[PDB]
Amino acid sequence: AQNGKDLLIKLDLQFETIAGLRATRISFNAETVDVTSLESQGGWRELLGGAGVRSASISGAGVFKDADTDERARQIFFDGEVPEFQVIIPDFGIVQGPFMITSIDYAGSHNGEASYELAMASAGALSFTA
Amino acid sequence: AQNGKDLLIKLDLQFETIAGLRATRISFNAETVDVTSLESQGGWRELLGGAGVRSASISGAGVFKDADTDERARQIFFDGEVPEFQVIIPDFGIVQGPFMITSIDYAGSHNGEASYELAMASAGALSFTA
Amino acid sequence: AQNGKDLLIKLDLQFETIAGLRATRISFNAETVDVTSLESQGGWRELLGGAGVRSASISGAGVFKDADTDERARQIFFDGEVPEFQVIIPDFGIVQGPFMITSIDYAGSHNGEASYELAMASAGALSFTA
Amino acid sequence: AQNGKDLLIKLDLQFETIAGLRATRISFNAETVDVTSLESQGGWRELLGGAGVRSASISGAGVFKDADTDERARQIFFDGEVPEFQVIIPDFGIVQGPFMITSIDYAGSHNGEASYELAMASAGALSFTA
Amino acid sequence: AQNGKDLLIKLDLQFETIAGLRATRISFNAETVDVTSLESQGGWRELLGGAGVRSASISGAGVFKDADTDERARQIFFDGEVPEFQVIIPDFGIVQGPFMITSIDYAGSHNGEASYELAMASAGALSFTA
Amino acid sequence: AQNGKDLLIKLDLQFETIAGLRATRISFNAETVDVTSLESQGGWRELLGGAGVRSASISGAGVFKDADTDERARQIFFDGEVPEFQVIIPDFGIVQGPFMITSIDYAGSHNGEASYELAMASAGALSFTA
Amino acid sequence: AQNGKDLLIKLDLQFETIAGLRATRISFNAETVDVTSLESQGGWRELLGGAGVRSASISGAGVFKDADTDERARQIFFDGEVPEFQVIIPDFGIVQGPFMITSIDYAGSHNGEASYELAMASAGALSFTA
Amino acid sequence: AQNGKDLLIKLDLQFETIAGLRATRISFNAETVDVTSLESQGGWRELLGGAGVRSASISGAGVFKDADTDERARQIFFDGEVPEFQVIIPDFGIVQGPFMITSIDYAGSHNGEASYELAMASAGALSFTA
Amino acid sequence: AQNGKDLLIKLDLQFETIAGLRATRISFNAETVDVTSLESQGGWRELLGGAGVRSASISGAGVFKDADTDERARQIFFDGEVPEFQVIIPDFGIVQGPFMITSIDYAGSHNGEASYELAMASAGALSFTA
Amino acid sequence: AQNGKDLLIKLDLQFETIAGLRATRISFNAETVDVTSLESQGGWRELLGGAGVRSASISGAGVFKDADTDERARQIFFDGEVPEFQVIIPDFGIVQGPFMITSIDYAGSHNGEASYELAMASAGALSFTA
Amino acid sequence: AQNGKDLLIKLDLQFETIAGLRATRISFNAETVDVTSLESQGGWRELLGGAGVRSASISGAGVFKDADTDERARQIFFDGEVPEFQVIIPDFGIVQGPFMITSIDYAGSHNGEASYELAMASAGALSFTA
Amino acid sequence: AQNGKDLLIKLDLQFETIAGLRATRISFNAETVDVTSLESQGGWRELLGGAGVRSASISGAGVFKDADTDERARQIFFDGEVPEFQVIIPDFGIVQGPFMITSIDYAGSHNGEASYELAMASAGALSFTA
Repeated sequence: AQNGKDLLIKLDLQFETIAGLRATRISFNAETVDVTSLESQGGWRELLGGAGVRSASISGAGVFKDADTDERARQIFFDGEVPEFQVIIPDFGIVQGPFMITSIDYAGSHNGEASYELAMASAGALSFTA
Repeated sequence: AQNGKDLLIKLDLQFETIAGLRATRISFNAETVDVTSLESQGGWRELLGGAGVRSASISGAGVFKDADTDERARQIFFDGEVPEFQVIIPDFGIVQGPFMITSIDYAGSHNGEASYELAMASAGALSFTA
Repeated sequence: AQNGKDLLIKLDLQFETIAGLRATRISFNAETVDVTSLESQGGWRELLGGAGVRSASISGAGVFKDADTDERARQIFFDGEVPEFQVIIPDFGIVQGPFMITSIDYAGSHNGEASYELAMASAGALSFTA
Repeated sequence: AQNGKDLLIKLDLQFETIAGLRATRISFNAETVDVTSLESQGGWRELLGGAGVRSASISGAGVFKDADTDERARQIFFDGEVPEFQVIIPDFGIVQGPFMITSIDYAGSHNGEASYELAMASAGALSFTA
Repeated sequence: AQNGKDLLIKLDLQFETIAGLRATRISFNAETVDVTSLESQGGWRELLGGAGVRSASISGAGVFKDADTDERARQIFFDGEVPEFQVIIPDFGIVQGPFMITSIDYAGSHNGEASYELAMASAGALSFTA
Repeated sequence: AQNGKDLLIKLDLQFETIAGLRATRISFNAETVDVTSLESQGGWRELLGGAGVRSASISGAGVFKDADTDERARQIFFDGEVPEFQVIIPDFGIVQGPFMITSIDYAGSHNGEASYELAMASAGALSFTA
Repeated sequence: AQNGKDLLIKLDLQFETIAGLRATRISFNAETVDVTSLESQGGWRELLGGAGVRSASISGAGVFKDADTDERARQIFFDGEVPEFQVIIPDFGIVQGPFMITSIDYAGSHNGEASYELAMASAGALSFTA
Repeated sequence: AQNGKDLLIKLDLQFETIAGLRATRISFNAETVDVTSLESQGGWRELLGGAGVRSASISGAGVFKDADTDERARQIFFDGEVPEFQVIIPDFGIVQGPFMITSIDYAGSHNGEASYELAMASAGALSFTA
Repeated sequence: AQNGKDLLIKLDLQFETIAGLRATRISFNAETVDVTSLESQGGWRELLGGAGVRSASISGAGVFKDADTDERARQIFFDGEVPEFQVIIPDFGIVQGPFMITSIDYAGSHNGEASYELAMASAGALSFTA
Repeated sequence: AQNGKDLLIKLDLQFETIAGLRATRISFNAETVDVTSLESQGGWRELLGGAGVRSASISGAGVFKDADTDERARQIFFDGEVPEFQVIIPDFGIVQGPFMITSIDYAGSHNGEASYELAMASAGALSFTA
Repeated sequence: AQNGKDLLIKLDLQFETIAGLRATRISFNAETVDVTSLESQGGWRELLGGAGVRSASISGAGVFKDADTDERARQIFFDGEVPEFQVIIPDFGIVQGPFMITSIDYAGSHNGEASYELAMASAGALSFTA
Repeated sequence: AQNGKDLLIKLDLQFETIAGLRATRISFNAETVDVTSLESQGGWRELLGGAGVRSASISGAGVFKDADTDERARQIFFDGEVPEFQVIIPDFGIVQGPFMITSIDYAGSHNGEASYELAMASAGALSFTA
């Protein structure tokens, strides 16, 4: 078993995690390049595999606590960059990829928190430190 | 931690917040200009970053209490303008952007309130007072 | 605070509200005419404002109680007209717009009411009595 | 107030209601023929009204009890017809329209009923008996 | 009233029902061939009726209990056929139609069942035994 | 009855199941090649059957426990392959198909687990060991 | 001080109290329409007041003594009506409201009485004679 | 006053009461179909009345004495039926309704009786012999 | 020590306590806005504090003695208001808040009193006179 | 009359009762499949009867005396089985059903017994030996 | 053995216990983050442990004696804070945690005391002085 | 018969029982994975058995006497672990399972003891020494 407190996204400025990090989710994708020739041993769909583009997307939720890493993401959004982002998996290790800052949003209610979602997507080739 | 009572949207007439402000949510966006060349170190999707257009959208909910700032939004809608709007983040600061008044709606039930949603979207270059 | 019992939609025949008026909701819109030139001080989306068309839509729910104003809406639907409709906001005032009768529906169950939704949309220039 | 037990859909064979009639809902529509000229007193959307086509749709739910009127709907579906259907509104009166039998479905579970939905749509000019 | 235990889908091999048959639902359709001429006594939509194609779709849910009729459906899927399927309605009778085996799926959790959905659709002319 | 603990997806490296396997679901498909000629004994839709392509999709949920089979799926994703995957059905048997690793995602919260979904789709002709 | 023997519920047939009236309890309600705007002088919850629906419920206990007023309540239950009911408060006065007969129950033991509870709820606008 | 020994539930086989009948309680219900329109003379809740479904439930307690009427209830439970049940009210009269045998339970202790509860609920239209 | 006879709720008409005041209980609340970030020095739950809404509720029991202050509460209920209410704490002092009259109920038995409960809840910002 | 000492639950190993059997209670259930069509002679709820699933639950209390039948229940719980259980009714006879061992619990105090509850529920079709 | 007079809750102003402290109860919690993988040596539920959030709640009862520490809690409630609270365990030691003042209530009867409950909950990381 | 003084819960540090152990109760559970197919010989509910997850929960009450095993549980709670716990059944034997320390609470009154409840739940696979 691995603690959900262990997997951490973190910005550059040298890497530090953001403050409100209530729920985060790295999500990989591939578009499944269908190569269905007429011949196929039972009429099954055949796929190519390595031809497909592959992606990554980070969706971080949290409560707005002011930190320099939280101010950094605003500066990354206004001065639109694609810097290095890094996401630990507990016992796998970090990812250390270039991402962008696709859509952030700050929210607040009459009774609750200052909360924020932070949605990111892949911008380059990723890595894995094991 | 930051109080959700602190983040406030406010109209011009000089800036004052609207009356029913039950839930508000500034939401930024970027359309992620995909620049996927054939070469990429693992077949990863590459992104450009700063080429993407960037936006902002404000969705304010609340209960209809008559105020001059609430009458102002009706006047902003009928006389269709794009005036300056300003949204505080608690410990970041204000935004102070030109927005429009994209869609408002007043609602009432047989037993509940006169309530209203107020949806806005970005209309120009934004700012940040820190 | 304003009572939800106060905001009232009403038909012409001279104006009278309909019988079952369980939940009603005037909803305004504008389509946000995007004018995004290449220049923009941070790559922000610029909007025009007053060029956008603007609309209104009324969605009234209620229980079927037979009234002359309820029979009027059937006559407005079959003899398809766009007469004047009027919606009070409690402390703002009336709207007094020409609408049509876009979609109505009567519903009933084995145990419940004869209920109806009544969906309307803008058909002309609106007003505001303050 | 009007009882939901009063509003009844009924088939021809002379008119009789179907057996399982748990929830029924006549639903009218019009497609809102937008006539938005450049001139309009506040930039409001103008509509034409009577040019729009108008429709009706009946969605009847119920439990499968075998009746001749329930067998009739199967015969109306296989021998595809558009016969006269009639829906009472409690204190308005009947509708008496030609409809078709667009989609029916029979359902059953390991523990529950033999249930059925019966979806109809308008096929001609409707009426109103007052 | 009719028991939901009575309505049964069944495969050929001679007809036998499948093992896990938790919830099943035959669903008929017609696409409603709109014939809306300019003339129509109130501007009502006119429909043709018998010109529309008509269909049937069976969605059977259940828990995976191994039976020869359950193995048959796998053989019907891999060796893609359109054999005769038969669905009883309690007091109507059987349907006895040619269907295909459009999409099946087996599912299991860490604590629950081996469950399966079985989705079918019409493949020919249907029948009714009364 | 069959235990949901019995149906197991498993990777190659020789086959071993993955660690967190909270909910898994093989899902087959066929696109239903509609062959609707003008003649049909009641206007019923006719289908061809064996002409349709047929597919399979595996959606595995689970909690991130580090295993070599869990590291294998990351290596299958970055070095994009279409290796053999194998899914037991309790009393049917295995499937043993070539699949790809279409989209995986790792997720974690401030209080919960390191969890992951693992979505796969068919890449070749499948099998069945009975 | 006021005698509990004085407060009396009574049916119409002209008003007479029921026979076994061991314990009776009129109970009023309001659902407290919460209008909590973001501003509030100490973060206190603000309420609207008059927007809330208001109700009444009568729970009468007693021993089954046969009377015409006791037979009346059975006739009110089977022929489901909402007639006028009247409840005296000793020195306030009567209420004289339309109620329904929501749930009655007759009970008896091997040694005790024929007893009954009689639960009623508001059905219209109430009154007060002072 | 009426003796609690007089009110008797009784099964069919011709009607005979069950043996252990320590405490019995017929209980009627109606779900109170709320029809609360926006207009109401003091904001009072309005109710419809006759639209509500109405029910009956019998809860019989007693000590297990073997009788043919006690064996009958076991046969009614295993061979699940909805036969006629009849409950006398002392000076009102019988009820004579179709009920089912919803939940029975036999209980015994190391020192006490063989006791049983017998819970029934309405299954059809009831009656009243006066 | 402080006498329970000292703490007194009182209505406006100028403030006077109600007659039967057998047991009274002001009760304050806050909904505890949970702000649990992933970081926390032992995994402890962190809370925000001042963001939570805060309330007050008064539950007064007593015997119905007719007084003008007791008639006032009936008038406050029928003419639904939110007037000022005031509750002394013996050596703290008064509260002097706006409340509503949420649910009152009058009760009487065949042998006991005319008794009443009186339940109130906060409607505005409260105070404290020290 | 029947002795509570006579009704006995008993395990298989051939059937023997457990040691501490202070209070035991077989409890049957049915979920009452509501079939309420719009028509019903007085608006009464109609029920289907035999469509409902039916269950059984055994709750045995007792003091922990070590017996092989008491050790058997621990072995039935750890090696999770659904073996045959048998419950005598004094003059009815046995039940002889397959049950599971849903929840057991051992309890002891500083002064009292080693006591245990043993809760079981139905797992198959039951019987009755008369 | 340890005296219940020894365990004491105490406020800051430097720490002093409150006056009426009739019954007090610190209560800790953890939400038990269920990590139940499909594999488990007997089908047992597996738990993670340290991932769960952990809490504390203090419920203090007492009689209202006016003290500065009792006035402090009112000031902590109106000026909503989360100050340090401290609870001795007799021979363990203090806790010294930040709590809030979630719900207090003052109560009094016609014959008894001015009594109060004081309910608190954890607001931060706690401690232990041993 | 078995003494309640014999069944003992005990912590690790090697195993020792806690000091105040006034009432303790191991409680096992299984969630009863319902596998109710449409076929069942009398419409009885069928269950699977071994698919259900199985649990254990320990609720220990006692008076706070300071011991190293009592200090251990505080250390187990703050440093959140899931160590081995062991519960003797008198003549069965020990259990020896991994549990967590889900919720403890210390309580004291103005006249009584320092008392504590200690609630635990299963965290892994259990055992049985016979």
